[PDB]
Amino acid sequence: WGGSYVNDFIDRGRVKKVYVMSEAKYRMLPDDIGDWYVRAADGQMVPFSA
Amino acid sequence: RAFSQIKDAMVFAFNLPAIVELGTATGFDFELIDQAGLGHEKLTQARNQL
Repeated sequence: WGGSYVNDFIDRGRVKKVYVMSEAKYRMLPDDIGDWYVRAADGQMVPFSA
Repeated sequence: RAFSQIKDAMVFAFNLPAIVELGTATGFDFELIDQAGLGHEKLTQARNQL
């Protein structure tokens, strides 16, 4: 929901940035937070709404 | 001269210039620059041409 830069890769001879992030159509409405799960120690796919 | 006899080992001898921390023999100092994403292995050719 707010990108994170990870490190730099080289571009066409230039040090440039690498951000992970969501894609537009998965972060637009307060109901998209429903899409995201997160891994548990047990290994489960727990969604935010828990 | 006496050194121009060691096999592979350019051993030149020379005298300090006028003022150490200044310039030098009325030649040029020329820089070849890379102005598109051209690689080392591409610039190196350009240099070898010239």
